[PDB]
Amino acid sequence: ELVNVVDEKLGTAYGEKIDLNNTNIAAFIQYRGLYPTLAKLIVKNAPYESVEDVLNIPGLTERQKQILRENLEHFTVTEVETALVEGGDRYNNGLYK
Amino acid sequence: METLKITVYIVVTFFVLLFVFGFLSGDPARNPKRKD
Amino acid sequence: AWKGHAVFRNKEGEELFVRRMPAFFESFPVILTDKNGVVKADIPFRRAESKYSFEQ
Amino acid sequence: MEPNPNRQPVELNRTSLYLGLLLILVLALLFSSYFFN
Amino acid sequence: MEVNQLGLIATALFVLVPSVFLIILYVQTESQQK
Amino acid sequence: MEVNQLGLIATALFVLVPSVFLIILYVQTESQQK
Amino acid sequence: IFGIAFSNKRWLHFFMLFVPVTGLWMSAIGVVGLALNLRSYDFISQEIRAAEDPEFETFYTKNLLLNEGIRAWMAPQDQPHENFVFPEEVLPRGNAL
Amino acid sequence: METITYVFIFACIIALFFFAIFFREPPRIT
Amino acid sequence: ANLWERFCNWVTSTDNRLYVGWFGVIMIPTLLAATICFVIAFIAAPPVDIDGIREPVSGSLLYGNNIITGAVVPSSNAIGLHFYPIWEAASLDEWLYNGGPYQLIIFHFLLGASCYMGRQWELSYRLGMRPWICVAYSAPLASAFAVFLIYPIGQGSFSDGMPLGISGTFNFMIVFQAEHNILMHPFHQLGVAGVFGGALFCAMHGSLVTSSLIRETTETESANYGYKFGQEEETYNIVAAHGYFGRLIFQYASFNNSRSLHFFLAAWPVVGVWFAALGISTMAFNLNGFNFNHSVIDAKGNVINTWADIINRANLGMEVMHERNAHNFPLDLA
Amino acid sequence: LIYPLGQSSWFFAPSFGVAAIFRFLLFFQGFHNWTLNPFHMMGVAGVLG
Amino acid sequence: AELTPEVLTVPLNSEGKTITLTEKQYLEGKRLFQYACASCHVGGITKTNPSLDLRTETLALATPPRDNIEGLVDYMKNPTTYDGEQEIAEVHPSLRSADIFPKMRNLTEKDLVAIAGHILVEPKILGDKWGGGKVYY
Amino acid sequence: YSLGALSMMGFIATCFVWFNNTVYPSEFYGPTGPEASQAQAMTFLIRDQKLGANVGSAQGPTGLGKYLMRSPTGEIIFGGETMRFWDFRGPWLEPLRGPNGLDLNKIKNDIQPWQERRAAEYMTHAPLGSLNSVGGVATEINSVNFVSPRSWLATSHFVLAFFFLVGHLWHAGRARAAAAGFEKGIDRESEPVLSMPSLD
Amino acid sequence: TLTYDDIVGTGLANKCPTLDDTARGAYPIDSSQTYRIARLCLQPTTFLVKEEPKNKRQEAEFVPTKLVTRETTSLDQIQGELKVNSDGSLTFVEEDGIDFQPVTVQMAGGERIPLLFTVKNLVASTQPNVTSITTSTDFKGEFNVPSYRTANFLDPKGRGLASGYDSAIALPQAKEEELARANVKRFSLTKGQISLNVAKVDGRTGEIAGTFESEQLSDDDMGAHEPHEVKIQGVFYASIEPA
Ligand code: CLA
Ligand code: CLA
Ligand code: CLA
Ligand SMILES: CC(C)=CCC/C(C)=C/CC/C(C)=C/CC/C(C)=C/CC/C(C)=C/CC/C(C)=C/CC/C(C)=C/CC/C(C)=C/CC/C(C)=C/CC1=CC(=O)C(C)=C(C)C1=O
Ligand SMILES: CC(C)=CCC/C(C)=C/CC/C(C)=C/CC/C(C)=C/CC/C(C)=C/CC/C(C)=C/CC/C(C)=C/CC/C(C)=C/CC/C(C)=C/CC1=CC(=O)C(C)=C(C)C1=O
Ligand SMILES: CCCCCCCCCCCCCCCC(=O)OC[C@H](CO[C@@H]1O[C@H](CS(=O)(=O)O)[C@@H](O)[C@H](O)[C@H]1O)OC(=O)CCCCCCCCCCCCCCC
Ligand SMILES: CCCCCCCCCCCCCCCC(=O)OC[C@H](COP(=O)(O)OC[C@@H](O)CO)OC(=O)CCCCCCCCCCCCCCC
Ligand SMILES: CCCCCCCCCCCCO[C@@H]1O[C@H](CO)[C@@H](O[C@H]2O[C@H](CO)[C@@H](O)[C@H](O)[C@H]2O)[C@H](O)[C@H]1O
Ligand SMILES: CCCCCCCCCCCCO[C@@H]1O[C@H](CO)[C@@H](O[C@H]2O[C@H](CO)[C@@H](O)[C@H](O)[C@H]2O)[C@H](O)[C@H]1O
Ligand SMILES: CCCCCCCS[C@@H]1O[C@H](CO)[C@@H](O)[C@H](O)[C@H]1O
Ligand SMILES: [Cl-]
Ligand SMILES: [Cl-]
Repeated sequence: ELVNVVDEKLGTAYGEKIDLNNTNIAAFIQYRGLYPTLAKLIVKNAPYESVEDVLNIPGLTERQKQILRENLEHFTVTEVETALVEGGDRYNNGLYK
Repeated sequence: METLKITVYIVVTFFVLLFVFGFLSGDPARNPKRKD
Repeated sequence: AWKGHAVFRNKEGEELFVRRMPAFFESFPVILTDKNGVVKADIPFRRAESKYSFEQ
Repeated sequence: MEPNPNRQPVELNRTSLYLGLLLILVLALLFSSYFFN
Repeated sequence: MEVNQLGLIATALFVLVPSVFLIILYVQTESQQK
Repeated sequence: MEVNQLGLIATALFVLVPSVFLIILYVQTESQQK
Repeated sequence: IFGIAFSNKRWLHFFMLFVPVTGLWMSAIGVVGLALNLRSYDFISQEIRAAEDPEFETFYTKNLLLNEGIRAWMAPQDQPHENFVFPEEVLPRGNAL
Repeated sequence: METITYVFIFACIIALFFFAIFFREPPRIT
Repeated sequence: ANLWERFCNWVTSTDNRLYVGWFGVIMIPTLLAATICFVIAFIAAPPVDIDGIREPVSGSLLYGNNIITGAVVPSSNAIGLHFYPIWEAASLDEWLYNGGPYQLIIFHFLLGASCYMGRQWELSYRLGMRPWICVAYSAPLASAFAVFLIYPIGQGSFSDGMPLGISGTFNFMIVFQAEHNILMHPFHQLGVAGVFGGALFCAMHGSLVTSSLIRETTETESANYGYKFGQEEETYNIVAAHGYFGRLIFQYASFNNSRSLHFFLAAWPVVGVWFAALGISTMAFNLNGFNFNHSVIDAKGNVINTWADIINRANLGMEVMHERNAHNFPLDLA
Repeated sequence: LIYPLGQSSWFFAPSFGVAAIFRFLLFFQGFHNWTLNPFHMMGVAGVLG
Repeated sequence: AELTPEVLTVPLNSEGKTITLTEKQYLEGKRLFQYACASCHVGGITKTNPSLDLRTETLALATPPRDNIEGLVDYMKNPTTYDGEQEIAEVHPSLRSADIFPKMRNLTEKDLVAIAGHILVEPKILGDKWGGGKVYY
Repeated sequence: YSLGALSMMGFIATCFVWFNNTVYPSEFYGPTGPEASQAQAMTFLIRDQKLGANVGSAQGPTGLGKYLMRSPTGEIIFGGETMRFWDFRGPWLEPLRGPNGLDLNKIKNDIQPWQERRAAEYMTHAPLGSLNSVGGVATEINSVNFVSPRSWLATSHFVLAFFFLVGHLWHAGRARAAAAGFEKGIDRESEPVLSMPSLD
Repeated sequence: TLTYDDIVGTGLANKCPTLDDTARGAYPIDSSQTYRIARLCLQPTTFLVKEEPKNKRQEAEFVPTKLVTRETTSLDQIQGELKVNSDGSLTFVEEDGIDFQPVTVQMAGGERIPLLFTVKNLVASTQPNVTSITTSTDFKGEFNVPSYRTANFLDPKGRGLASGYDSAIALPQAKEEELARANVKRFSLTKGQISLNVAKVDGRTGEIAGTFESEQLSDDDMGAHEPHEVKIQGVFYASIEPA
């Protein structure tokens, strides 16, 4: 009955790719062009019904949309998990080096 | 709390005055030899 | 009773071996390696940068 | 201070020790079941 | 048997306290002169 | 707190047995003729 | 000053022998136990309470966390024959540090 | 029961301090 | 006579079973207050939020501690160096939650103990003694000031004062090592030399004097009865002891002057413990133990680990684990 | 002698050095919780006493 | 093991052109790195922003690429955010902001190349320890 | 008397160089301990806000604000361990402070690049370091040659102030003894205690 | 008017701004114009906790509690949009601010009740047809009450949700079923309700003040135990500006 929701989420696409609805902002450093400008926009405009919805953030430049499309393969979405998005944890999750 | 504060202040002042005036009360003379 | 010998495997079907606790340790992490000693899975403490979880 | 003249030596002879220990042990043998209940 | 857990300490002290009192009195009697 | 049930008797006897030994020796020393 | 004082010079000097000699002997005994891992590691009652009651904390439980840190962080280099490889994710760490 | 035991031992110690100070064997010059 | 004069005569009287004196007039109420509060808190105080993070730590026996784990827990990190007497709290309940007892106890104690030192000078003066016993006591006193006052001041919080309990002391020590590498600090090393050496010289002096007691008793009696309180003659043969110890090492390693010997017995542990106290008091301002982390490097630039690096690994474990919920930012700067 | 003989090897005996001994102290804290041992506590009392 | 010419051979640009640093250049790089950079970048991390380190692989994914001397020298003149979108000389040490970061004031082209060389050589020596933080101490 | 006075002065000087940043300007002596700790909170507040964090509403793991919280009297202060250092005041920080403590509007809108620079500098020049001058916490690897002038001056003067108190007691005790005429020992012919009644 | 140094250490910094007894006016709403609340402040004056009797047949009472965490309780610098709806009702939509405070209060007998006093994600609406805000205006709404501790928080045995051990490591061979509730951390997310009655209005400045009552659950220690029902009462201040 009682489950650790974070451990459970590691078994979804969250544990494989950058989840636009849940993953901490520092993860966007893994690929060229995403941090900090797009990373900020992505987290602020979450949640997303599908990965491709990220292309629709108001105010994106044409260049930025190109960069995003190139990185959709590295992205996913899953249901918003309260435990991962409260406490401003998407912006600082208490992990440094 | 105010009453407690006042009480402690009075108590502390009391013992401090005893210490000060006590040591002022010809203390060097209070020894077994040169009492002068 | 003996529960039997536990054989651990990942999604690829590779056999994994749980690192045994040395006597010195009151507590000990859970770490799984292949036959060569390469870490293939563990139970993480911090979750945010986990790569070797049983779920993954 | 000068000694207190009301002071007195105290005694328990061997027989009294034996009688006393018997009383105690037998009382313990009796009441112990009820203590354990 | 599900006995009272204080039964042991109660029994032990019941024996020891007065037994010890008598031993104290006896030994200090023996050590007196005459 | 779920402490060991023999802790009380262990402690009590640890205190009482040697303390009594000392008390016996002291009192019989005092009672000796001076 | 203190309420009690030596009055016997011989007892004084014997006691000065007795104290540190007895002390070192006692420590030797404890080390003999540690030869066998026969430690005073835990208080069982503390552990039963703490396991059941996540709000219960003492200086004893605090120190065990420090011991667990010590073990995980020093062991790979301190015991190289063991060939420990502790992937970063398994290392016990508090917030931020 | 543990707390009682700890407080009891402590109290016996403080009592011992009292007797050891005020009811000591008086030091005497022979 | 005059009432004040008669009071002064009583206070400073050489005939009281316990000397009072003017230092005693401050010492007595403050040590009683510290003692009474300590005892009550150790037994019955509720959990205290030491680290200011609403994570209250249980210190008292009635709240699930034993003698070894029990403590009077330091005041909240939210208070810091702020003065927190009872009357600053809205209630005793608040005061207890925030570690009020700790401040009351340590302030009264440090005052009372400082007066204890002064009282030691005072009676020496009343008895016509030389005055420096109080100087020897200044070593443990300074050490108490170091862990209860100086270290908190430097770190900016009484929550970093040494806890008033057995396991709390160990906590303090381990955290201190993580943050200062106290073991690699020469003042602590001098401290260890002081106490190892003090214990060594204690056993040495005791054994040598005991070894050379003059025969004054039979086999069926304690040798201690061979000395009588206040006898004019010495109870042992210092020539015999010297003859033994001078041959154990060499002639000139052995004292034949008792006054020189006893000065040495005083000075070694006192000086050593002074340095111990100054170790804590200077590490209070984060001048820390020697740091040889990655000091040895091979031709290419590979770090060649030393025992200093192994210590560093242990220090790391302590560092990352301590106060596991209190740090939000990457560096532990106090 | 006795300590390493109870353990797996001489390896865990103290090494003869200043920092090496410090490591031995810290190992005993982390692995044995040696500060909590009443026999050590009695040793501390004897040395400081 | 030695600090061989091979170890001291690092990318000059993103075209695959290389430069071989002298042993003197390396020691100069170390010294100047310590002088102007280590307060924040000791061991290859960034104390004021641990999200960004000085690992070669990380520098490669920066915009523009920084896994070469020229990329690094340019960063030391005109630093940008990781995506190249913002110029950050106002809060990061550079020649451009040498007035407000006075330790940059006397740095020559040869100095910056030496600093850049250090940043590229250290990971070849230290491996994952470079940029790895306390875990790898 | 003079030794007692100098000791007192030594302890005062120790506290002056440790806490005061007016007559001991941080520009010259480096940040104080409180200062550098505050500067770290400021540094990460700036960084995370730039990334999009609402620093005012960010609940930390404990329940207290991750970046901002209240002091025991209500003032808005930096969160984390630096809660202890909320008494700190410094020219780089004060523009952000209003009647109620740290001002959220000013934090959102008014933090200048010079404030970010200063915060980062002070955070990375905190008065922590080893006896052999390796900068930072005890677990830092060798690289930065740094011990703060504040640490050097605080430690030295505590040591001096302490030994001067010992000196005070030594000479005060001796002066009393010498003036009374027994600094060389007890007169065998007139031992004062021998003329006193026994305590019991 | 007053500076930090006038205020520091007094307790005033935990108090919301008040309004004069004479401030009983009306603030006009122009439905053509958009509005914001530039500052919302909430100062609790009473914390009440509902008793949990064994006799679940009696009507359970909210009882007084003693605050142990000092003057650290107020919500302030809260802002958000104040929408004007079709029916003329106003809807405040909380966007940001210091919108939470951890608070510990103590029941008679000593039981401590930690809670995250909050109005996070508050959406509060007035009655329809508020042409002007008066002393009869009131806002009613709901807000979120997230877990008192966040996901990183480690219990005293180092167990946690997003970090920590997942078992009782000091009991290596104990059965795990009876410890599941303490071993498996869960993140609470519940609703709270609040009413704000306007008692004072300054029509000239756009400032309003009055009393509030809020109901919410207390801390559940990450699923370790059942939470308690809390009722918070106090005063509020809000300044409205035409955006
Ligand atoms: C208050 C602080 C404190 C104090 C006073 C002590 C005191 C003690 N500790 Mg403990 N320790 C502490 C804190 C403390 N410890 C903490 C916080 C930890 C972390 C858990 C430890 C971890 C620890 C360990 C691991 C050990 C101790 C041990 C000891 C005992 C050592 C006795 C000794 O003199 O050995 C010194 C050695 C000897 C006396 C052996 C003989 C030495 C010969 C005579 C020397 C010959 C010298 C010769 C001339 C050559 C000189 C050459 C020269 C060039 C160098 C002593 C009871 C030891 C112990 O318990 O032993 C049974 C031990 O192993 N401690
Ligand atoms: C107020 C005292 C004081 C303070 C705070 C400083 C501070 C500093 N000095 Mg200066 N200096 C001083 C006095 C002081 N110095 C004196 C008296 C001399 C003449 C020797 C010097 C000559 C000097 C030089 C040539 C240099 C410094 C340097 C430095 C810096 C590094 C210090 C270091 O590495 O120490 C190393 C630590 C030690 C040597 C350990 C000292 C331990 C002592 C011996 C113990 C003291 C305890 C007490 C007095 C003993 C009492 C005994 C008791 C039993 C009664 C630092 C800023 C360096 C610098 O960076 O210059 C820009 C540098 O090159 N100093
Ligand atoms: C090795 C021994 C040693 C050394 C090297 C130092 C060194 C130092 N000490 Mg320390 N001190 C020591 C021992 C030592 N002290 C001892 C044993 C004690 C007693 C415990 C003290 C007590 C002490 C205190 C209280 C203070 C120092 C301070 C200082 C620093 C400044 C000294 C100063 O300016 O004095 C002042 C100089 C004089 C009194 C001489 C007269 C100078 C005149 C009046 C100046 C006039 C200048 C004026 C602007 C010119 C006007 C001209 C105009 C008309 C144009 C300096 C680094 C200061 C410090 O920095 O603390 C952190 C400080 O406050 N010391
Ligand atoms: C409410 C509650 C429960 C509160 C309690 C909480 C709490 C934390 C309690 C503390 C518990 C506690 C005490 C724990 C310690 C337990 C522990 C480790 C015990 C060690 C036991 C043990 C057998 C150790 C072995 C080593 C050993 C024998 C050590 C003995 C140490 C010892 C007694 C040393 C002597 C100390 C001392 C003060 C001596 C003074 C002697 C003296 C009067 C000298 C003065 C003097 C000097 C002269 O030169 C001359 C000439 C004369 C004439 C003269 O007079
Ligand atoms: C198989 C083969 C080849 C066999 C050949 C063997 C053979 C016959 C050899 C002959 C040749 C020969 C001798 C060779 C020797 C080779 C050699 C040099 C070996 C080195 C051995 C070695 C490592 C020695 C260690 C040296 C050593 C003991 C150092 C410690 C010295 C030291 C610092 C001592 C402490 C000094 C000190 C402060 C003492 C005071 C202590 C103290 C307070 C005592 C209290 C006290 C003191 C009193 O004073 C009196 C009065 C009383 C009352 C009293 O309380
Ligand atoms: C929660 C609140 C708690 C409330 C606490 C209650 C306060 C106690 C008030 C009652 C006073 C009676 C006690 C007397 C006991 C006594 O010492 O008498 C013994 C002698 C006899 O007094 C002698 O008395 C003689 C008269 S007669 O003998 O009594 O007749 C007289 O001739 C002589 O001058 C005089 O010195 O007293 C003295 O030697 C002089 C006074 C010494 C003061 C004691 C020092 C206490 C220090 C404690 C601090 C340490 C902390 C505790 C650590 C465990
Ligand atoms: C203002 C006054 C402040 C003082 C406070 C009271 C302090 C209490 C003093 C100890 C009294 C008990 C002494 C009994 C024993 C006793 O009566 O000793 C009396 C004894 C007198 O020795 P003599 O030389 O007269 O006789 C010895 C031989 O001739 C006997 O064969 O003194 C010593 O032996 C000194 C060494 C023991 C010193 C022990 C110090 C005790 C430290 C306390 C440790 C326990 C703390 C536990 C905390 C929970
Ligand atoms: C946990 C249970 C413990 C129970 C404790 C019970 C304690 C009992 C204490 C008994 C006290 C006996 O008290 C003791 O009496 C004897 C006489 O009998 C006294 O002795 C006195 O009389 C005898 C006989 O004339 C003389 O030789 C002696 O010289 C004289 O001092 C002691 O001075 C006194 O110490
Ligand atoms: C308020 C701030 C202003 C600064 C204050 C400066 C003024 C200082 C004045 C100190 C007055 C001290 O006055 C001092 O009193 C005591 C006690 O009465 C006297 O003491 C004398 O009388 C008493 C009897 O009552 C005896 O016990 C004592 O042996 C004897 O010496 C001193 O001989 C006297 O010098
Ligand atoms: C000598 C008497 C001093 C002891 C006073 C103890 C504090 S009072 C104590 O407080 C507890 C927690 O609030 C209650 O549960 C308990 O009923 C009450 O007796
Ligand atoms: Cl801790
Ligand atoms: Cl922090």
